[PDB]
Amino acid sequence: ATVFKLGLFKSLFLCSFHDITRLFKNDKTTNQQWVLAVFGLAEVFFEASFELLKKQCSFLQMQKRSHEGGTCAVYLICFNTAKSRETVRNLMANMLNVREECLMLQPPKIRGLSAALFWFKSSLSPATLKHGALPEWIRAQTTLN
Amino acid sequence: ATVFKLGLFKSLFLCSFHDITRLFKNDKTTNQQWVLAVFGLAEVFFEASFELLKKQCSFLQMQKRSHEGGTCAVYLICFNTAKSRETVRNLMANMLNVREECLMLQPPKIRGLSAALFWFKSSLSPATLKHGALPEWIRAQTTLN
Amino acid sequence: ATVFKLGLFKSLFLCSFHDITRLFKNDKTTNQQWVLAVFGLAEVFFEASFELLKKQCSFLQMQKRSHEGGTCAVYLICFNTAKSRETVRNLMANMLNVREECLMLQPPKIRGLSAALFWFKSSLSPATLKHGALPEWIRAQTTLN
Amino acid sequence: ATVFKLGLFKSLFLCSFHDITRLFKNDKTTNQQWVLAVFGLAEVFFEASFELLKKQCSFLQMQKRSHEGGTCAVYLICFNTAKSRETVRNLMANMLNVREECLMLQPPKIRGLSAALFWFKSSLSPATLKHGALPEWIRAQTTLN
DNA sequence: ATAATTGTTGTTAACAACAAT
DNA sequence: ATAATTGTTGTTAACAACAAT
Repeated sequence: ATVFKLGLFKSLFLCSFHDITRLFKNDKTTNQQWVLAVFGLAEVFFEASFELLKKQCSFLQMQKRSHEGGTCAVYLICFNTAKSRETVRNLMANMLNVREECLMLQPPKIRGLSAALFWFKSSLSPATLKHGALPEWIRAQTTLN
Repeated sequence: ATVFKLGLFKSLFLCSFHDITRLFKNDKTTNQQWVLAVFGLAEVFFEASFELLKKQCSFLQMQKRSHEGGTCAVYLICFNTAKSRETVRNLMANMLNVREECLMLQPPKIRGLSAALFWFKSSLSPATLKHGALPEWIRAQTTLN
Repeated sequence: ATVFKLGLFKSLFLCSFHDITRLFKNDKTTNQQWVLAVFGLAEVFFEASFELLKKQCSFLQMQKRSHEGGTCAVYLICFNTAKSRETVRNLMANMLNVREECLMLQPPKIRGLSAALFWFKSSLSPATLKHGALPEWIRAQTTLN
Repeated sequence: ATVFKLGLFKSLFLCSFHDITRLFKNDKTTNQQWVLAVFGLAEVFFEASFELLKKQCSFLQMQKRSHEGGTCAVYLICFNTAKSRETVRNLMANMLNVREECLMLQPPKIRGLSAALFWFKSSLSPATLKHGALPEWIRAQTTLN
């Protein structure tokens, strides 16, 4: 089913989900930073999720896009505390009110400019809900050294 | 300040919170049905909680009132599972995004036409959230038999 | 839906379920002795249930009957330990593998000869799985004083 | 007597129990997938457990062998929920109706064609209970890719 | 006076969190 | 050397059990 999640992400964000994240083949592996793509997200929840995640993220950047074929939202989360994909998954599958199957979770791609610019580009749009000091790895890669 | 609540609730709904709830002097005492009074509830979170609770309630009724003195909402919850105030306090605190301090929890006053009518009347405004088969106790005491 | 459970019990056992049990209007009320009518019971489970309940009943009498219109089984359980309808319900809904809705639980009718004879009559058939010393109240009422 | 088990299992299945399970030295360590070796299992309870587990497993495979030396069954369980041996020990003990002593529990040996084939071979006898989508790990290691 | 009703207290699955390689 | 992997340990919903009227 990923085939679709992925395909929809592309047509919606003009780039592969892979392009912005690095792989974690184990669901039990704990991490602080996470990239989340949510399909079929309800406006109200998306709104809530923001206010809610603030309470436990050093940084958080939420973005939602959509059209007739589908709707998707990407989250660049930075939990104050390391979380496994499971934990993150469980937590979010609920906070957002979508079956787990409507989620895509992989740790961000840090070393990579194409990637850094994705987050930077986003942060430029107003619609994007932002909270926190733009992460180190993104600036360090998108600044005139 | 519980008094300032009761008062506010009274001020807002026009009848002591006591007139619709039966005493439970133990936070560890579990029950399926509960009556919730929430104070300072964010518009969004109210809307959210409703869609979210549906996943775990057999019956749910929500009303929210306010004015230039404060905002307060009421819940008549019938959890599919029994839960101690301890639990509901936790669940609803984080769900509504408020301090445990902003919540009043006691099981409904099931036997007593007056109260039983409260929900009836409430179930008459379109600006109210309904869900599930209206409770036997509430139904009986308010229909010609 | 009880209407059916009941109706099926009759056509299957030639008597009302009420005829053999006394009412408990509260599900949280604990009791040792229980009468159970299970609809849609699977042979294998019915068999198992026997062996399983033995481990925790001073007495137990199981009986299963059926036909095209439906199938039903009655249990006269005597838990070594007092159990609420809930507890009993939860326990059995699972041990038997039927939704709760396929259960009927009420404490037996002790003072009553028509009732005593039901259990006695049953215990006379071979098919009936029996375990334990026939309860006091049944003998005391079905013996030549 | 664990040795008498292993031996019996070996005697019964023709290959060390070790050849299909990965070490977990902590009963409190939780996991979704488990391999169960049960000894002295009542015909009925085996049949029952299968229909019963289906309610809580994404994949399940059961085989039961015996001779004039003893009886032993094997389970490849993939619980929808993670469970420590502690838990499964309890759950399966009471479900199969045997002392904790009659159970051997270790997570499967997922990486290793040999073992991976065990289930494959096993999935070739009609006298075996199947349920759900055969596991990625088992599938991969045994199909032309 | 049977039960309806809460107290009140253990036990334990379902998890998060994190040490440790 | 990143993660994949279990240890290992709290916290707490989901309950049974039972005191008490």
